[PDB]
Amino acid sequence: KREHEREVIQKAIEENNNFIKMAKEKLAQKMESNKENREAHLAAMLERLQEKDKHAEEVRKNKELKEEA
Amino acid sequence: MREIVHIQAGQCGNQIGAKFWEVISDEHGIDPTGSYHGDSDLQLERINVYYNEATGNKYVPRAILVDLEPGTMDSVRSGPFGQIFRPDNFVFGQSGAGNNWAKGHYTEGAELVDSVLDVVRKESESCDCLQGFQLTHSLGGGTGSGMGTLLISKIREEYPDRIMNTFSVMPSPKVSDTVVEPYNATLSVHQLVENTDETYCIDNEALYDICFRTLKLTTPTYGDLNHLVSATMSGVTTCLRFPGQLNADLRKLAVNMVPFPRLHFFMPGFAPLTSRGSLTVPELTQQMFDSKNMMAACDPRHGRYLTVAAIFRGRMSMKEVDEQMLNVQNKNSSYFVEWIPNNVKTAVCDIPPRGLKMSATFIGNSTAIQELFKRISEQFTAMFRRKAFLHWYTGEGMDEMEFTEAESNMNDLVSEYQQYQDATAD
Amino acid sequence: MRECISIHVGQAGVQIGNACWELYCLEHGIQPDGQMPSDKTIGGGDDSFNTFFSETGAGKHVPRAVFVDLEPTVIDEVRTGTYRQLFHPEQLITGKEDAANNYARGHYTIGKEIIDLVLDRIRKLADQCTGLQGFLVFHSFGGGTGSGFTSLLMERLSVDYGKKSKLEFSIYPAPQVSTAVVEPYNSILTTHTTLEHSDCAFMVDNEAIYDICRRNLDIERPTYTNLNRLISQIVSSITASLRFDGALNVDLTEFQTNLVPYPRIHFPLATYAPVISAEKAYHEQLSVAEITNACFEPANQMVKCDPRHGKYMACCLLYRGDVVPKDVNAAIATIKTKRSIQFVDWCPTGFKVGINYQPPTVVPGGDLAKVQRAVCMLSNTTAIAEAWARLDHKFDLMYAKRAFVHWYVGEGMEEGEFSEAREDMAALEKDYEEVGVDSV
Ligand SMILES: COc1cc2cc(c1Cl)N(C)C(=O)C[C@H](OC(=O)c1ccc(CCN=[N+]=[N-])cc1)[C@]1(C)O[C@H]1[C@H](C)[C@@H]1C[C@@](O)(NC(=O)O1)[C@H](OC)/C=C/C=C(\C)C2
Ligand SMILES: Nc1nc2c(ncn2[C@@H]2O[C@H](COP(=O)(O)OP(=O)(O)OP(=O)(O)O)[C@@H](O)[C@H]2O)c(=O)[nH]1
Ligand SMILES: Nc1nc2c(ncn2[C@@H]2O[C@H](COP(=O)(O)OP(=O)(O)O)[C@@H](O)[C@H]2O)c(=O)[nH]1
Ligand SMILES: [Ca+2]
Ligand SMILES: [Mg+2]
Ligand SMILES: [Mg+2]
Repeated sequence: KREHEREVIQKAIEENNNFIKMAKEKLAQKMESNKENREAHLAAMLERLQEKDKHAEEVRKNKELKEEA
Repeated sequence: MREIVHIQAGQCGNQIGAKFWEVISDEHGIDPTGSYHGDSDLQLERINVYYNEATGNKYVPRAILVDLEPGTMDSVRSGPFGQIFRPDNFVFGQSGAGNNWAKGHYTEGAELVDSVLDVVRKESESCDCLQGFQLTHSLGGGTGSGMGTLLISKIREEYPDRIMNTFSVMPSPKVSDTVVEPYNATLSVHQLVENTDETYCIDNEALYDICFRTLKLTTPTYGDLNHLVSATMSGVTTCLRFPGQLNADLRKLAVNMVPFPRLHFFMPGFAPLTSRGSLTVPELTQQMFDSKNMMAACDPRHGRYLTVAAIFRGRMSMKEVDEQMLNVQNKNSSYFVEWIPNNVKTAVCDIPPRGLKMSATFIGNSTAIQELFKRISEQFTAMFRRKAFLHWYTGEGMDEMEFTEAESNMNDLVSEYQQYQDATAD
Repeated sequence: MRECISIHVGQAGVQIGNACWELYCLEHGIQPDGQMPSDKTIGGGDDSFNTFFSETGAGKHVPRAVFVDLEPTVIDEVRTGTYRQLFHPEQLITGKEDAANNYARGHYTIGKEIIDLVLDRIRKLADQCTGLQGFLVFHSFGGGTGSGFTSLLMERLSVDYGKKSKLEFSIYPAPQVSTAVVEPYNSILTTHTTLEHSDCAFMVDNEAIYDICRRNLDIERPTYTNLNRLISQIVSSITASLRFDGALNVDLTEFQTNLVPYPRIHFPLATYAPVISAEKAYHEQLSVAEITNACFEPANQMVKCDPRHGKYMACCLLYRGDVVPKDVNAAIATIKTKRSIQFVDWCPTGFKVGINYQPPTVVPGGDLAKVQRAVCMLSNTTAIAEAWARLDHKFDLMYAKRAFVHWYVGEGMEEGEFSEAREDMAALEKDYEEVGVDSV
């Protein structure tokens, strides 16, 4: 009986620690996955904007080339 | 403090921008000298959204004035509130755009854009927590359309997590004789669809029709049209400038109004519209939903509402406002999409605008806005099939393919509005 | 010992917190400066009201509370308001930019920047407790902070405090006072994320409270102030067992034993009576039987639903004021023979009763009449799932077109979180059907 009483309270401790552990891990995964997703969306936005700047450099180049002709 | 940085570019943008600052300065009790002389603490509670505070208890508009010619900005400085703007915030060129979007976007505008960004950066660095930006400009000209959309993209690169809002004046042959305005407007819409979060479509076509048909003005001046613009701009910024619960900042407004990122072009409305020489809550509500009161030449009964913001100003029964807003939705349920429940939000501000006991301002995201874009696309393709005056644009470095891309992207926008107009819940 | 820490999140949670703590001070005789002349033990003590108030050496009685909001304007009113001297400045935490009605910003983009400071401040309250019992968390479903930051906080509290009890007072959205089109999204997201971290949640349907103020108090267009005064009376009824002592007093945890048959089935329906104006209460004394009968009128529920169309799994009656068991038992016997009270077959049918003798109080300038006796019924009925069904239907209408979803994805969220949250709500609705089916 004493052995069973020890196993019950050890079970209660193990379940509580596993609940804490899994909650900590799930939240770490979500915050890291969210951080990467948002950073990727911002990177795509700036990449499109930089391509517009690249296009503007090509336009001003095209004007200078036809002026030399 | 949630600051907004205001930018006005080109002749139209600086003109409607100056009237905006005149109207809201009077509303907040600010005189041309920048001193406060109001009588209500509600005038100053959110004053920092649009005004910087300086030495001597003086309030300075957080405004930046841009143009490729000094003409309009000299007359601004000679205006009634001309001495209230920060002198260093005047950024002007000498060449001019000449109604050429290419010069504004790629050539003359690109040579001045960095000096404008230095002023934007200065005003943004001193903000407690910057909300974003509002830009006033026209799409039919050269500077406001070309350089204005260039400024949006460059500012977007340095403030990508901030809200970009524009008051964009749509061209109409009823107002301006310039025949290449469909070019400049389409090229601008190509940029606004990608780089702004919310755009108020101020349609010169609607402004002329209101002045002529409703206000009985045989010869509407730009001052007559701008009176409607200033009253509209005051109404759609009321929730940003006075204490309130609904749409109190640019981002909450966008989250309530924009269900899909590209569909961010709003149909403004105002009530009452009465001529100088000629009101209940039910009448005020019915008029703000009437097509004759829309600042965009579109009939909302030709489409469906995705989202609506309504703003009532003045002392009135909030119970009656609630009943009338419920009544107009129930009686017109066909014109509101059923797959966005509770898509109409209502705000009530106790302070009425100057000269009115009660007023209502309407902000609609309606699929009927495609009528405005179809009108521009029809005038665009009639010019582009003849390639009229293309050499002015290609002479700056552009080519016809960029014109084709702008036309297709705007045509896609129309197709997308029609898609969600046709969508159903079941 | 048995301290309770209150956490008020976002505008709704903060403003309801204002109304609750003002009411507590009036109930206990605490002045706006924190002084309590009736408290003869200076600087501490183990009285019942010490579960909610700590004490300083200077005799100030300080709420065991943290107020958190991602923008400052609401909490700034607390900092300059009538009860500003009640709170230490560190108990009031603000950011500069709110969640813009976006769960993703409350849980991630903005909330992550302040979550560590909030937990540190909660830890300072917990360290002053000799036997902390748990937390009470007040928040809206619809706001970006109330939804997103609360769920983040609840997740972190499970990690830092293990299985210490966490109860919610949750504001369920209503179109009459709602401020965002995407509130069904935020509601489903926070309900899914918080479900495993909450031991008990009292939902407050703003439309139910709105209707009660209009119908019972004759308020033409109720404001948040009208709503929160009524809400605070319900909150006070529920927490009175923790804050007062009495022979017939029954601890909230004892009601909780009966109210929660399975971990996920932890949403009691609250019904409160009497709600009556001063003009109508004059020369009109409402007996124990009359206020008890009103608990089974659906118009008096805190959540709109029809219990007469569901099955009961628990019925608790929390009385306060001039109430003795004899009158309670007589009233209950009358109701059992005249009402649609059907229990599930695996549950005992007896009503669980508690009585606190301290009479109800009203805030000066309010609309509620001062009455000699009041009652809050807490029932566990399958009918509360009707509130989930209404929210889930609005969610489905918008999500089928992915309307507004780009605002959440842009802040780092994925569509898989929406479907995962919606599937959890589908299983919850299914759980409420299953517990109501009779045994084989
Ligand atoms: C029968 O054919 C017509 C002949 C003309 C105008 C029109 C028409 Cl139909 N019409 C009524 C038009 O609407 C066409 C547009 O005219 C204008 O924008 C314009 C602007 C100011 C003035 C004031 C007088 N100055 N003059 N001469 C006149 C016309 C035009 C060519 O498409 C724009 C260009 C993209 C723009 C022009 C420009 O302004 N700059 C720039 O780089 O490109 C350039 O340089 C000053 C001015 C050119 C003026 C002409 C070629 C005259
Ligand atoms: N009962 C009650 N409901 C409120 C109150 N304030 C806001 N609400 C409701 O809460 C929802 C909006 O959420 P808020 O709490 O205002 O938003 P928030 O938590 O501050 O989150 P963000 O502002 O987006 O950062 C709507 O359903 C409102 O009706 C209040 O004082 N009392
Ligand atoms: N409503 C209104 N429209 C204007 C005003 N000024 C110019 N516009 C419109 O703007 C277009 C011309 O663009 P403009 O601003 O002059 O070009 P820019 O100065 O080079 O940017 C035309 O379609 C005009 O109808 C104004 O004060 N009010
Ligand atoms: Ca004491
Ligand atoms: Mg001009
Ligand atoms: Mg808030």
